[PDB]
Amino acid sequence: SELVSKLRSSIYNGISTSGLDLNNGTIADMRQLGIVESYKLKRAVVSSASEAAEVLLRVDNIIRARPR
Amino acid sequence: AENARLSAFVGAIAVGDLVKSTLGPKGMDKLLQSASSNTCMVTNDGATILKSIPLDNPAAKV
Amino acid sequence: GQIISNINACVAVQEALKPTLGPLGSDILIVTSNQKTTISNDGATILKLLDVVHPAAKTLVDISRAQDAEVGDGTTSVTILAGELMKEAKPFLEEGISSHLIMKGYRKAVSLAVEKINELAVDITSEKSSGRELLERCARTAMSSKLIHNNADFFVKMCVDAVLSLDRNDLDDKLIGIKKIPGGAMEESLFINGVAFKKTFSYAGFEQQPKKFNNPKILSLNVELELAIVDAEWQLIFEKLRQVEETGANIVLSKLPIGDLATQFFADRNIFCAGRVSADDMNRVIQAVGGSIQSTTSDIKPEHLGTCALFEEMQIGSERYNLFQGCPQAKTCTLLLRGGAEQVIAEVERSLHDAIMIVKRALQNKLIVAGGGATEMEVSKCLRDYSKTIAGKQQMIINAFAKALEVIPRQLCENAGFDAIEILNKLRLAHSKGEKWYGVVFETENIGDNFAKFVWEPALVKINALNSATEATNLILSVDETITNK
Amino acid sequence: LEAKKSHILAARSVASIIKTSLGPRGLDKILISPDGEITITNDGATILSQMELDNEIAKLLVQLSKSQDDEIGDGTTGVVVLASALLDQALELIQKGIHPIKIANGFDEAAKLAISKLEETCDDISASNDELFRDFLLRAAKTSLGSKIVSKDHDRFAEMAVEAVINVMDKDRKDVDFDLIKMQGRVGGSISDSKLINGVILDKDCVLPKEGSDGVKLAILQDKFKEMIDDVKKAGADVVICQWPAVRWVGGQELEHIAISTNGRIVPRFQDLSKDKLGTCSRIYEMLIIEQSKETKTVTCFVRGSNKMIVDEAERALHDSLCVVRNLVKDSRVVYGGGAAEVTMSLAVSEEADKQRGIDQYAFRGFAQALDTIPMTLAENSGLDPIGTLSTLKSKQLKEKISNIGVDCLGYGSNDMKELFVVDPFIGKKQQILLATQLCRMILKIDNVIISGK
Repeated sequence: SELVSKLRSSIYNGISTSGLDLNNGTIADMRQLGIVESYKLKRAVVSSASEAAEVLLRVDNIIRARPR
Repeated sequence: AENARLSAFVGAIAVGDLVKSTLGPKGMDKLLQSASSNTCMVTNDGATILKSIPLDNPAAKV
Repeated sequence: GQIISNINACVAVQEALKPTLGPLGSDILIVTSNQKTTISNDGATILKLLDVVHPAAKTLVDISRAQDAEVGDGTTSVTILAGELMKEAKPFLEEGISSHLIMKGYRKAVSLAVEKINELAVDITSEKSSGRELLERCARTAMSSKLIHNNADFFVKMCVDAVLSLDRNDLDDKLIGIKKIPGGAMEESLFINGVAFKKTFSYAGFEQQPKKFNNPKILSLNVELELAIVDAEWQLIFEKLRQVEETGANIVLSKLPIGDLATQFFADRNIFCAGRVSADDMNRVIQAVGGSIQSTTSDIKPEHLGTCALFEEMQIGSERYNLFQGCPQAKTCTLLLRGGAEQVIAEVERSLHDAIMIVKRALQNKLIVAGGGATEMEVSKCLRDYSKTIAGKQQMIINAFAKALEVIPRQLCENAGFDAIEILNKLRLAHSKGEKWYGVVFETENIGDNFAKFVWEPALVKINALNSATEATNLILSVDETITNK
Repeated sequence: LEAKKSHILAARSVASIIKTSLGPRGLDKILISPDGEITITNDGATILSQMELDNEIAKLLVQLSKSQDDEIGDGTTGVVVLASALLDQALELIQKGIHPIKIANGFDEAAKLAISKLEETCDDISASNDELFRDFLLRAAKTSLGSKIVSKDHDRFAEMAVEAVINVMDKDRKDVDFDLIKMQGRVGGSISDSKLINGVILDKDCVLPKEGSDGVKLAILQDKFKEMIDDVKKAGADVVICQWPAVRWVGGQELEHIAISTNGRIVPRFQDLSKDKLGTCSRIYEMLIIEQSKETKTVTCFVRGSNKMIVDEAERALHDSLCVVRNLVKDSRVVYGGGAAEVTMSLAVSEEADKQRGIDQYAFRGFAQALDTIPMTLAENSGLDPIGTLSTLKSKQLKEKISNIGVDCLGYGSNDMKELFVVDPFIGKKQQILLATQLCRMILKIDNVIISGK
């Protein structure tokens, strides 16, 4: 609760370099901490999770056929 | 219709609670013990875990 | 006592067919181990696939299988009478009355019944209705008494014209066989004057097949054509192809399929050939084109080759079939069913095959009586007055058979939703003070005259109905014990 | 009557399975094959045909949709919904004491009124030139046939399939060919990698063209290996396909499309090789690509995809368009569906009920109410109130003479089907109504179901 509330208020002021430090349990700079990920890794997990999950979104009932 | 949307959405929730933390050193793990052959695997990623565990949930095929 | 236990198991046979009586009747669904869906009103196909327990159930099956020869239609209003005679006879069997008096008294009632049926049947001939009339106007509702209610108006202007080509004293049932064509409409079925069969196999030149022939000639050959060894096997098949061309046959029917060598030789010369010819289709050509079947090429001669007027390649239902027209001798007109539903094709298949039986018996003798179940009412009315003076106890015995015929109007009211008592009171005065011909009318939902209704039924159906129900009911009473080993 | 009451309730449960799949917007449901494989497709005819239930009443609807798949192939959900709607009204009229045939007689008479009313709404698209006519065929698949996602713009691989049947069919606007039009799939790449050529591409195993010949001299068929080459040198064929350049383990049926397009023949044995079987092929180059630049009716669309269901669902949508285009070319009667003709034909039957009165007034009302189930089902699938949707359609069709106003599933704005280019075959809606009522008459005749002993 408190850690996410401080992180949500940090980006609310226009600071995109903040983050969640699990070692010290506080808000720290991700660039100085050493946490960096590629943009292609971001687009791959976000776009695939939204499109692949559409199978169970539009299908509210599943019917299985008996073994032949 | 009531349990149709429930059992389908919880297919990844039941065995996926341990792999949610996979990113980061604090990630929880899962132990898969075979009934024979004296084999097993320990990993925090659900890739090998899902493929090596047969499930009757139709949503697991997706 | 042992017969009573056997009757109760046989009562449910016609009680499942209970609603099926009349043109408003229903159908029975049967699913076998092969998952073959069969929906039909005729009880012959029902009793054939019906699981039997006691041997008395097979008695009704043997009569139903023999019903096609005696009558062939109206099986719903016939077989049900065999169970009704034994239903009301239960109080008599419990008393000191022996089953022999029931069997002996039954023949005395049928002898009086058939005498009245022949009296009801009247043949005027003279200037009254003739061919193309009796088979149309009076046979409008007579051909199909159960199914094809909405499509009846279509077949009267079609199916009647097909059976008109059948002359009396011949009555060939081998050439009336139909085919199953998926897709299309019922009223759009084309009339076929010759042998037509399915290809059952696809060709690479299927689209390149010749469209039509001016003077085709059909030849039936059983020679199998299939390919130093290479030159020998290819030459022997080539020599057989040249000997066939010497006869000048534009159409060659082969029992076994042919390879590419026989196909390419016939395609360049524009010679038609068809493989996988069934043995039943060969006998159909012999009675139409008049050819012959040659096993080998030793005895083949030019005079064995028949001919027909013209050939045509018909494309229907996204598939092409062989069509013959203008055969030298054709006693009937081939009909091809259509529609997308397989059950509907099999539904009218049993109905059209039952309609030809009327044309068969009409050509021998032309007779019509009042239909709609009014035949048994006039017979039952006459048996009540005669049986009083006939051989003692036979009064109550015949009266039981007289009341057994009352099930027919009770069944017609069950489907139409009428009252069983109300129809008996109106017919009792209609068959006594109203003379005879007044029947029941389903359209106006009241009692009226079948003479002005135009609905008649052949009296020959009721004649064989009592004879078919004679040995059927007598066998139940003549068997007092049933033994099943293991 | 109690036996058929449970059959109608069981038939309504079957229609509720595909109820959400009705229309192009209709959502599918996950189907599990008995072998464990999952089947995900937006085609209503594919899921219903592969699904097998217990009661025989559901199996009777399978045979009804089986004929719809081989004829129409797209939109078979409305066949079961219309058939179930006639049975839903049977719980009332039959309970009132009226015989089913009396109700069935009103359906056949009302069907002729719907066909006659649907014929007046026919709009001929062949009256214009070939530029606007061929454009309507491509735009016909742009909206009505579009179902699955990513289909928003499908015209990349669709125009190849639309123009495929155009070059095969003659300009007299009457043709049918089911022999040479087939779909050939490939697992890999993307759906955008498809190509349109004249020929066939197989999975089994270049030369410059010549002057007189059409090039490559295609002929369909160590001492013995060189001896057969000398026979090829007599005809001069550059590329020769040897079944029994050379290929290994090729099928006979796969080579049929090559011999027909190139006017060649199958050579049973090397002794029968002749020059008369020499064909013409424009170019052959590598998986060899067979192309023909001459006039022929053989056209095969090579399709690629990352999964089997992606290629299978794409082909079934393009293969079913053959019957759609044929009804837009060979058949000059073209009508606008999607809530337009369904509501229009329902208003004509409703007026006939008050004219005849008697027992046919309630019988004709059941037929008009059955046709109103399609827009109410599409309203729930589109997120619109069924009562408010039909109240808007009927209000505009009575006040205005335009009969093309219909249900809008995807939010196209104006409900006019003429501006949205939503077309349905005229013979399609005719066969769906007749064959559905054809089965409903047999359902009402069911008394006792006989099943063989297990």
